[PDB]
Amino acid sequence: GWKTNKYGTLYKSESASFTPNTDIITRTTGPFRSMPQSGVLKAGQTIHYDEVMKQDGHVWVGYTGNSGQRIYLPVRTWNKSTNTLGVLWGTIK
Amino acid sequence: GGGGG
Repeated sequence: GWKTNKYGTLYKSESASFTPNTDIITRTTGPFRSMPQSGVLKAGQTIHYDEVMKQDGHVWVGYTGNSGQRIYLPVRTWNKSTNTLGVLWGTIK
Repeated sequence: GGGGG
């Protein structure tokens, strides 16, 4: 199951470490590609996430940055019509 | 939770 918020984002807690195999643009504010860029997570780097979201065509993970701000990044596609996931863009440990 | 938008 998933919790749901006022933007219709499906979300819950999950804690793991994600290492992308390609550069990924990270977002502030929320799990949408239209949100501002926080930075770039380079292939091979690792973030430790505490939240997972289904929104805007993707599964996103959320973490807290060094400035105390929330950061959001997409790790694979999510087709809401079928609840089908795409290939993971890296590895999770 | 789940951020904003």
